[PDB]
Amino acid sequence: DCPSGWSSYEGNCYKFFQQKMNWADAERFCSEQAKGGHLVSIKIYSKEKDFVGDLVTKNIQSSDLYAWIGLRVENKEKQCSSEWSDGSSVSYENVVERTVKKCFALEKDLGFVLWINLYCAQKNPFVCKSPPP
Amino acid sequence: HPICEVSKVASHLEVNCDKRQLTALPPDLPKDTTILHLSENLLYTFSLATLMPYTRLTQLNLDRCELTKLQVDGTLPVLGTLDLSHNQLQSLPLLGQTLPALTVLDVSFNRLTSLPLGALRGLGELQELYLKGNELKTLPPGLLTPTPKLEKLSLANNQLTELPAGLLNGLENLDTLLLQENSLYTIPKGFFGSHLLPFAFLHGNPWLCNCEILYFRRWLQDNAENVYVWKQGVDVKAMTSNVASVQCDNSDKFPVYKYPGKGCP
Amino acid sequence: DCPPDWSSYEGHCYRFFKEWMHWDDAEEFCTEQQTGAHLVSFQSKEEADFVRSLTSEMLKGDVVWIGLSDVWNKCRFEWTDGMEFDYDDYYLIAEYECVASKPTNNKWWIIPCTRFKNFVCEFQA
Amino acid sequence: DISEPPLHDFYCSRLLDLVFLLDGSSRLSEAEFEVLKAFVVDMMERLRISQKWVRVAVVEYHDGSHAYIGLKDRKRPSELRRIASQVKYAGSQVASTSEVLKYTLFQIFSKIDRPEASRIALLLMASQEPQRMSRNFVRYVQGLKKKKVIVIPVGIGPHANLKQIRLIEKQAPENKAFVLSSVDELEQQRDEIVSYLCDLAPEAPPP
Repeated sequence: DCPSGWSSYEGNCYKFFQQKMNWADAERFCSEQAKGGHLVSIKIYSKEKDFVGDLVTKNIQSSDLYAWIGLRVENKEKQCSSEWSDGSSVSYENVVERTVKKCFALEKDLGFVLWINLYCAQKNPFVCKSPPP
Repeated sequence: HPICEVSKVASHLEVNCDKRQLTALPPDLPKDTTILHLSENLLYTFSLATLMPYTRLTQLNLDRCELTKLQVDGTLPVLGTLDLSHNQLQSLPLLGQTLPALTVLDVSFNRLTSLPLGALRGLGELQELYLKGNELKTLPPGLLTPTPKLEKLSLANNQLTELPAGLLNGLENLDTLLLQENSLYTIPKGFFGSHLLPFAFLHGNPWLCNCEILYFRRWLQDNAENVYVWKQGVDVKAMTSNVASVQCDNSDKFPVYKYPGKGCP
Repeated sequence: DCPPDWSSYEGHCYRFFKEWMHWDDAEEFCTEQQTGAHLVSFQSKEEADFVRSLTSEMLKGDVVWIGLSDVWNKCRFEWTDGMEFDYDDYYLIAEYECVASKPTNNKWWIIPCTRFKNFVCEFQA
Repeated sequence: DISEPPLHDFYCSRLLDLVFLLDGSSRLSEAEFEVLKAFVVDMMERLRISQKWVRVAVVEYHDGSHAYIGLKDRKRPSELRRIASQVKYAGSQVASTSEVLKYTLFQIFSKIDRPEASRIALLLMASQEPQRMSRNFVRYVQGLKKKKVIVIPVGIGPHANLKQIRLIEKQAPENKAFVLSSVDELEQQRDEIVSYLCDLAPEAPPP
């Protein structure tokens, strides 16, 4: 089924890579890693959560707190509030770039099970998922 | 058993001896004792070592026994819980050497005047330290070092006036800190670390809202949902979020977090 | 054209408050302060300049609560692999933060809404 | 001996630590809060309660969490059942579930020292905290899950936080939910819940 070095679950190939990159560089890395490759996608309620969980936790072994996953904020804006608390539509915004948290990673605490959004620029290790080659 | 009550359940052998006005450790105690209740007795003196014949003793309870001295000799290797609360110990017994598995240390409501360097030196697995209702005024720098896995710390109701700037230093699992009802007037710059204190009790203290109380002013605005108030009630123990409880000049008046800071840089 | 203690600009009545509270409490207040008001809503650069003045009373570096709240959950998410899901299963999964302006250089900061800060209220009559 | 015999043919005799979490918001009238407490006494009445069997606990929550009964309190069932009936009505504007869980996660179950026994937190909900307090709700239910703590929510009324009830039920298998319409429907469903709770616990290895 899955290529040497990858663990399998539900007819899928998963793999944790200890190579710190930004959310962007990680997805591409996964993409070029295997056909149909992408950052792991986690079915909110399933053994998959646990699976990808142990898969990292029992290997990421480190001082790292996050692991990039495939989910990301899809809106183009820096923040997702189209209107102000007064209804007036947001046009002129002035957000401090390194404050926009539009990419999701797995939190260390609890076992790399809960998700969190971070400043995509951040270099963290990741987990790729791909269908059996 | 002629004196104490025994009961077997799961991995533990529970033997009760409490409320028996015993003056010494009863004889012929079950060999596989897992937890020992010597609570509410007369034991004005007790000798740890006198328990070595009990290799499976994880929890020893001596709470409420008018204990003036604790014999720290011999060695128990599986004991993690020790309750020495409500007794009359003048000084903290150095359990580092005889008590290694010890995870919870309870010597609240005793007559401790201060704590020695290397007080807990040797207490590695320890995760809970309660020192409430004692007479402490200031603590030894680098105290909780041997206890890095520490989860609960209650220095509640004492006489603390200052706090070792880097006291909570290196603690990465502290979920509960109890410092309510003391004589503190200011917190040391960067005293909380970049930790995340789910629960912290700071009410009942005489804070001095001048210019040094801003590191504590901010923190209070940064963790208002972590500021809790402790309150007993004959049949009700509560903990309620209330950052407004922390206030320079106790009672109910001016919350520290509101202190304008005028006249300060 | 604005009651005392406040101010005026482009037909609006702004007012800075040195009271400390989290985003949701700031809005609440702002509203109760004068029918038809909320947190300051910077619509133009020159506007962010006037609010910059009603400040002065706070430490340099600080920020104030402003019109935008919970800016990560209001988002639309997606998986690089196309995996669809149901927004219902995603309960407050993104950080709960609000936006705050820093007078010093008028640059916005998306930070935890829970935190206690000062804020400016505006409205038009 | 403290002893005391079983009141009904249903007398749960298993290894279990059950934490009763009582919604204490004005979402329930002083009069309904009673119906609820009665439910808890009712539930208790059907459990073999002792440190070496079923261990009860009773926390009533609004802003903070009030504990009238601790898991380790060695007291007579009749007594624990007495304290049970005396839980003071609070009726707060807001009663937070994330809070009582935080309290349940860090306080009630900080030490799983009785591993041989099942742990359950009965969460009786009849209101819905503001969305600005649920920022860590899932962290808790997952944390409580890390500790093998099953969470069984019981929603009472058109005000109960159904969103959270359904998530809890989804966090884990055992986490079943009971949605009801009024404090009345409780004694009507007492048996199903308690039979469901008791049956989630292990039997004594001896007996």
